[PDB]
Amino acid sequence: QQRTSSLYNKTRQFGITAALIEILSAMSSLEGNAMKGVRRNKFWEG
Amino acid sequence: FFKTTEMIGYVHSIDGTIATLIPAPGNPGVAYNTIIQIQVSPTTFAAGLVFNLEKDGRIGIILMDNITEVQSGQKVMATGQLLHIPVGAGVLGKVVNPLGHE
Amino acid sequence: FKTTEMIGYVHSIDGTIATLIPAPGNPGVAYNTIIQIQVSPTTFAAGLVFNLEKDGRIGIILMDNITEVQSGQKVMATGQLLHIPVGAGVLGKVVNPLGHE
Amino acid sequence: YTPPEGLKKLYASDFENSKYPLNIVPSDSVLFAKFLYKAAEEKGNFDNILSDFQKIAAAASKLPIFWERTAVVEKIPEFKQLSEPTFFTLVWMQNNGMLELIQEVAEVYETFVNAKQKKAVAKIFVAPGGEKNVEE
Repeated sequence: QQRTSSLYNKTRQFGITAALIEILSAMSSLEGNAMKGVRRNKFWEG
Repeated sequence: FFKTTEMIGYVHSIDGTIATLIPAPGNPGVAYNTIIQIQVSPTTFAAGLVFNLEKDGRIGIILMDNITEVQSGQKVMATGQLLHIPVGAGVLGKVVNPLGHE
Repeated sequence: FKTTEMIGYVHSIDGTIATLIPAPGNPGVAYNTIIQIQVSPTTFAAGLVFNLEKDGRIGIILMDNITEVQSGQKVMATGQLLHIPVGAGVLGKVVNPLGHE
Repeated sequence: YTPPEGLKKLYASDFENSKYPLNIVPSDSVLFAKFLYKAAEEKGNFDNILSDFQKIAAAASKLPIFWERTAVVEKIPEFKQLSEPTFFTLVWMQNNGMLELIQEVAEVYETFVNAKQKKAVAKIFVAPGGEKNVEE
């Protein structure tokens, strides 16, 4: 009971970390694929 | 009476086994999921498959052969057709690649 | 630390990391060197260079006086890696990683 | 900088959606070329822009390495002789830090000009030093 509890509490910690990592990887991929366009402002007016 | 290919752009970037193409201005353009030939030499070509068509006009290419020969700035020709491979009873007893090369 | 010339200005500060925008002419900073951010006219905070971007922006890891660091402050370049005192004159003393007693 | 009134009026319009000789896919290097083409079309002269690019290319050969990241077109004397449309565009790029696209916006502009003037350019790829004979 003390050996299967540790593996259950170690598993929940790893599961939370991996799922969060996956989401952030997708977030960074969709951020990287995005590109900023030409800025259409009155640059001279400054 | 010339073997006129269909040039669609140049090779911009190479990352391992995949590449990106920039289309030359005012060219026919390539179709999705088609095969293209990267002119690694005036007589030698490397096969690639179209995977992405981006808003910028850039094209994602999956390289299939002669990867080491691919360099940035090389010309690209578009066959305009999907992938076709030899099929028949004449292939039995042989070892082939996915492209049909024995 | 001996300063040589200004190499830009502090732009962004995210906790213990920071970014520097280049000074006019982009004098350039050697990678992995130590830079002195002029938090005060007489006080200079220590930073470590860890990234040289294509645009000319430099990535800095702040070491001390992180709270004092503010955007717009000048940055000077030592031009050398981190060197610390060593020898028998340091025995029996308490120091920090920068060599300060 | 004091841009002319005509360029100021054009810059605020939706010129990107106007008609052009060719339908090139939108891109960062294409927006500038369209702006130059639209500005030049009003005056009716297009060779001025081509000369400006030629001067830019000649000047860049003498500028120090990576001049496009410390660039100040206003302070550069070589660009002082450029036409208002080209100079405005260069300042436009410098503001966005895209002066490295100078050699590609020119290619698009030439393509538009050739299409408008009904000229077809054939590229003859030849070995280095083998350009002497092009009769075939």
